[PDB]
Order: sequence, then C-alpha cells, then structure tokens
Amino acid sequence: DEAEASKFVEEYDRTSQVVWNEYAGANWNYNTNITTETSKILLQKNMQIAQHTLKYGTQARKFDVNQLQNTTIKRIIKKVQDLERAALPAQELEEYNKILLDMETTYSVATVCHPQGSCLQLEPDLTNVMATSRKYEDLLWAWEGWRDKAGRAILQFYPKYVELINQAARLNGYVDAGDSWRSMYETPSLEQDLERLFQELQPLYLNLHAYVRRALHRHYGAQHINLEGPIPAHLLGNMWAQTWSNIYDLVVPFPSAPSMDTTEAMLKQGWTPRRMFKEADDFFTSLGLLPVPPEFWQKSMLEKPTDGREVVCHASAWDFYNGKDFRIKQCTTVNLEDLVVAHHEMGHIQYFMQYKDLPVALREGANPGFHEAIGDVLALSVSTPKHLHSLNLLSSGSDEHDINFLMKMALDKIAFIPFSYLVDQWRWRVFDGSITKENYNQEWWSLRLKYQGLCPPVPRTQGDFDPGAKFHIPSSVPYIRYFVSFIIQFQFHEALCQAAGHTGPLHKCDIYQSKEAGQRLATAMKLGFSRPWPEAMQLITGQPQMSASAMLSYFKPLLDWLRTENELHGEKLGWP
Ligand SMILES: *[C@@H]1O[C@H](CO[C@@H]2O[C@@H](C)[C@@H](O)[C@@H](O)[C@@H]2O)[C@@H](O[C@@H]2O[C@H](CO)[C@@H](O[C@@H]3O[C@H](CO[C@H]4O[C@H](CO)[C@@H](O)[C@H](O)[C@@H]4O[C@@H]4O[C@H](CO)[C@@H](O)[C@H](O)[C@H]4NC(C)=O)[C@@H](O)[C@H](O[C@H]4O[C@H](CO)[C@@H](O)[C@H](O)[C@@H]4O[C@@H]4O[C@H](CO)[C@@H](O)[C@H](O)[C@H]4NC(C)=O)[C@@H]3O)[C@H](O)[C@H]2NC(C)=O)[C@H](O)[C@H]1NC(C)=O
Ligand SMILES: C[C@H](N[C@H](C(=O)O)[C@@H]1CCCN1C(=O)[C@@H](N)Cc1ccccc1)C(=O)N1CCC[C@H]1C(=O)O
Ligand SMILES: *[C@@H]1O[C@H](CO)[C@@H](O)[C@H](O)[C@H]1NC(C)=O
Ligand SMILES: [Cl-]
Ligand SMILES: [Cl-]
Ligand SMILES: [Zn+2]
Repeated sequence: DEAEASKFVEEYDRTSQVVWNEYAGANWNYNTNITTETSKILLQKNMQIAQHTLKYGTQARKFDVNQLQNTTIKRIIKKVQDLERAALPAQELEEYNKILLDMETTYSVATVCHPQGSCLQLEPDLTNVMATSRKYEDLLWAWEGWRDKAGRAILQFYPKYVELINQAARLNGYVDAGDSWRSMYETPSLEQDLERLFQELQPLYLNLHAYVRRALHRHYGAQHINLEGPIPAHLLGNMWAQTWSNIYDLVVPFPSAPSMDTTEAMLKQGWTPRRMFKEADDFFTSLGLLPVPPEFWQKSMLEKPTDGREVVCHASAWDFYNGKDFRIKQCTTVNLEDLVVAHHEMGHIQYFMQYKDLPVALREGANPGFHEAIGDVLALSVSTPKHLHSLNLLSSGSDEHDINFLMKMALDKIAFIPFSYLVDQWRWRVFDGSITKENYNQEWWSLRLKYQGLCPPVPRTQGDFDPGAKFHIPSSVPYIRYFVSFIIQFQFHEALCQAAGHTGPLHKCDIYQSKEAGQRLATAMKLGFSRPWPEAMQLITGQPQMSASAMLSYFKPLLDWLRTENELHGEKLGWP
C-alpha cells in the first residue's frame, strides 16, 4: 500500500529524530569531555541507534520498492534499507565499533618524542614543525616520527576493520565497502568522471610541481632534489604534502612584491577563535543565507577547552537532528588556514540549517562533495587580497601581486587535487581485495608517486602503515568528497560570481554581500538529498555536470606564468 509506506516513513522520521539526537548528544559529550563516564554513555548510545537502524531497516526491506508510486517515499525507504554497520551480527558489530574507537583514539593520542626531551602532538606541535622548519633533517624527524608512532600503531587494527566494514557492506547488498562509499554519488560513471577531471588538472599540477621542485632544489640543495624526479614528501610545509602554502616563502613568483603576514596580522590584531567564526557567520548572512542560531554560540566548542577537560581536536560540524541545534567543534589556531577551516565548517552548518525541514533520511548534501564545498566557496572570496584588506590583514594593484596571490591559492587548491584523488583510489582497492595487508604501504607509495610525484624521504619497511598516519583513514571518513569539493567549488564560485555581476578575471571575484549569489546556493542546499545531485548542480551553475573548466579558468593566468617560467629553465614536467 502507498499509505502504509507513507506511515512507515513518518514513523521512521519521528523515531530517528529522537534517537539520532540522543546519539549526537552522547557523541558530543564524549568529544568535548573525553572521560570514561561519557565514553560509557556513548557505547550504550551506539547500541541504541544500531538497534533502531535494525528495527527500521528490516521493516524497510519488506517494501517491494519497485511497486512504490511516490518517488520521495521510494527514495527514503531505499535508503532506510541500508543498515550500515547495524547489519553485522552482534559480536562483529561490537568488535567493529571498538576497532573504530581504538583507531580514532590511537591517532589522536600519538606523540613523537625526542629522547629525554619533549613529546610533540600532531597539533599544533608537529604541524608547526612541518610548516615552519627549513631544515631537511628536522622535517624528516617529524615526518618519520609521526608515521612511526601514528601510522604503525594503526596497522594492527586495519585488516580487521577492512574485514568488518566490507562484511557490513556485503550484508547491505554492496560488493565491498568502497562500492558502498561510491554509491553515495548515485553516479554509475563516477570513477571515469573523476579520472577525466583529474586528467584535466594535470597541466596545472605538473607545472606547479616542476616550479616548486626547482624552488626546493634552490633551498635544499642539488644533492637532495632530483630535477627530473619525485619531490621528497616532507618538504612541502604539511605533514601529508596535501597542501603546499606553508612553503610560499620559498616559492614566491615575485619576491619584489612582498605581502603581509596574514597570521602575524591576525595575531597582531588579536583575532580570537570567536571573531573568526563571527566573520564566517557575517559572510553567510551577507549573502542572505541563514545566521547560525543563538544556541550555536552557546554550545559550540570553538577553541581547545581550558578547564583542563580533554577533547577531540579535529575540526568538525555537528547536526543534532532537531532542526534547532547545530554545533562546531574545532581547536581553532588563530591563523589563515584555520580561518578557511572555520569557513569550511560553517558551510556544513549552513547546509544543516538549509535542509533541516526535510525528512532526516534526506538531510544530507546533494552529494558528499557538495557538503564539503559550501564553506570553501565563501572562503575563496574571503582569501581575495580585496577581502583580506577589508579585514585589515593585507595592505592592498600589480600583475606581480596578482601572480603571487594565484600561487598562494595554487599551493592550497591545485596541490590538493592529486592528494584528494589518491586517498580513496588506495582504499577502494584495499576494500575490493586488490591491495592486501602485505602491500598496503607499497601501494600507497605507488599512488603517492603516480599521482602527486612525491617519494618518501626515508625507505619504508614492513610494519610501516603510512595511510594510518592521515586522520580520515583510522577515522573511516570517505575522502573522494574532498576531490569533488575542490573541483565543484570553483564551478560554484564561477556561477555565483556570474550571478553577482562580477566581470573580468574569475580570481578577482569576491561575492561578499551578493544576495543573488546567496539565492543560488540556498535553493540548491534546500534540496538536501531529495533529488539526484545533477539537479542541485544545475540550480547553482545552470548546467548539470562536474567540470574542471572553472578551476582552470580561475588559474589560467598562473598556468601561463608557470609555463613561461618552467620553459625558461628547461623543466622536464613529471618525474620519469
Ligand atoms: C510524494 O510524497 C512527498 C512527501 O510527502 C510528505 O511526506 C510523506 C511521507 C507524507 O507524510 C506526506 O503527507 C507529506 O506531504 C510529497 O512532497 C511534499 O509535498 C508538499 C507540497 O505538496 C511539500 O510541502 C511543502 O513543505 C514545506 C516544508 O515542510 C516542512 O517544514 C514546514 C516549515 O518548517 C512545515 O510547515 C511542514 O509541516 C513540514 O514539516 C517538516 O516535516 C518533515 C517530514 O516531512 C520533518 O522531518 C520536519 O522535522 C518538519 N518540520 C518541522 C518544523 O517540524 C513548506 O514550507 C511548503 O509550504 C509552501 O508550499 C505550498 C505549495 O506551494 C504553499 O501553498 C504554501 O503557501 C507554502 O508557500 C511557500 O512558502 C515559502 C516560505 O515561507 C514562500 O517563500 C513561498 O513563496 C511559498 N511558495 C509558493 C506560494 O509557491 C510546502 O507545503 C513537502 O515539502 C513535500 N515533501 C518533500 C520534502 O518532498 C510529494 O508531493 C509527493 N509526490 C506526489 C507524486 O504527490
Ligand atoms: C577539517 C576537515 N574536518 C572534517 C570536515 O569538516 O569535513 C571533519 C572531519 C571529517 C568529517 N568532518 C565533519 O565535520 C563532518 N561532520 C562533516 C559532514 C560529514 C557528513 C555529512 C555532513 C557533514 C577535513 O578533514 N578537511 C578539510 C579540507 C581537507 C580535509 C583534510 O583535512 O584532509
Ligand atoms: C565531564 O565529565 C564528567 C563525567 O561524565 C561530568 O560529571 C562533568 O560534569 C563533565 N564536565 C564538564 C565541564 O562538562
Ligand atoms: Cl604518507
Ligand atoms: Cl565521499
Ligand atoms: Zn567538511
């Protein structure tokens, strides 16, 4: 009956709200007051939600959904039939939840110590080392040490995790966990579409890579940089070499056009975590988008707590499933990177608020990439010299300043493309059994080489598990969403710049206060997961494909500059 599928999704919706709230409830209380008290309540909440998932998922499975007339109801029920981990038998479920928890915990408490000297955590201590050291051996120490202590300690967990995550996926009708993850895009052509997009950004990436390598050669010495080879992975200013803007100082196109210390000026002006998020909120509301509610301000955690209570520090945005309570937890450092991340997280919150009246099953982004993209869009405008100046973080003109800013943007946006691409290429092949525990690491480095053109500064040996040194691997968060985000964020920016009436070069656009730009975003965000994502894309951009052409157009002046510069020096693009 049509009416009985209707009643079912109504009940699911009512009961999911309550149960999901309680779990987000408990999970929050844990994350922002790790104790074994909150940790014991979290465990009990895990079983509660698994038990509701099972109850509802079993019932949803009894609907012959072909026969379902209403498309929203068909779509909700189809999703409820996926139990996720709740599909597992009781034993396996217990052990998977515990694997996830032990992996996350291992990663987040791992420290690197000098022999009778200090122990360094990943944030801020090792992150700052990677960002600011210019000494090969000091970078290597932090780079190797992090892998020694985080990645190797993940390895004892990973095989069992893969086994249980694949098992849950097969139990929900997928072939393996990767297949389950890719199905979030509802795009049978996903893998080839992503490949084409990655191929489109190779000229820009290869030219960026070659110019950066020559600049490293100049700093680190001819004996340590091969001008036709991969770059050693510890020299890019970032623990994973996944963004390169901390070595802007070594690579500036035009040293003659100096620019302000963004970080120093924020500090210099006593920016706090709160001002950072307040500025993010202001940008959202300038677009006519929704302000975060008063509750957000009361309950969010915007900086490492100081009552000596212990917390999980990775920036994250939280929906509590009651249409009222949305939160961010981030141990905000006062710097440029973190201001972007504030925007990133605030984009998540905006989406939560835009779709909060849908059925919970439809409360997701049009695809995971759209969710990751929202904040970054706003942040592209934020990073303009024009905007940074309006916030009193830059002094201003020239072609030089322009090429300098593009370079700064490139070391964030372009460098991340291969990295964000390779992560799930690796995991997809682990999940499908192509990569086994005997070759996790070797296959990671194959992809690190093939896609990013990087090599490990020291030989890896059996027992290393470098992937486990990147948060999302032990936390089991899919990563392709970030490669998608990075492409479609420039298309969004181009479309909103167009809505806003900007003309001339795309990278000069700043959509601050554009109500036309807000309306495009709001309409798409309001859809949630109610319609195939090409419809949200078409709402924003007027067409329905993912496309690198906007990112290319944004970067085109930099492409020309890098070609001229690379050609002048005879660079050989790539790493034979
Ligand atoms: C197939 O089924 C789907 C699903 O049906 C729904 O779910 C199933 C399981 C059954 O329960 C159904 O009975 C139930 O209808 C059908 O899709 C639905 O179709 C109707 C319209 O035909 C849509 O109604 C719109 O709903 C929005 C918002 O909905 C929520 O939020 C409101 C405000 O917060 C609140 O008033 C509602 O009660 C509702 O509540 C939420 O419900 C979800 C669960 O569904 C729950 O999880 C939430 O927690 C809960 N929220 C709260 C607060 O508790 C509503 O805003 C719309 O109003 C406008 O639309 C009318 C039509 O044009 C218009 O006459 C009104 O004046 C009003 O106008 C607009 O108002 C705006 C803003 O103020 C204004 O700017 C505009 O100018 C104005 N527009 C005009 C005049 O053009 C509206 O009623 C449902 O959204 C929709 N559900 C979804 C998400 O798909 C589908 O129709 C069926 N298909 C077929 C083949 O028939
Ligand atoms: C810091 C940023 N943090 C993430 C993040 O915000 O995504 C955190 C951790 C990963 C999940 N996450 C969240 O906050 C989610 N609750 C977001 C979400 C998931 C599903 C549905 C809706 C919303 C991040 O890792 N980033 C940011 C860019 C690159 C990547 C990285 O650091 O490697
Ligand atoms: C932290 O946890 C303990 C045990 O759950 C609790 O009693 C205490 O109130 C919490 N502290 C804060 C500040 O939330
Ligand atoms: Cl690595
Ligand atoms: Cl994803
Ligand atoms: Zn995110």
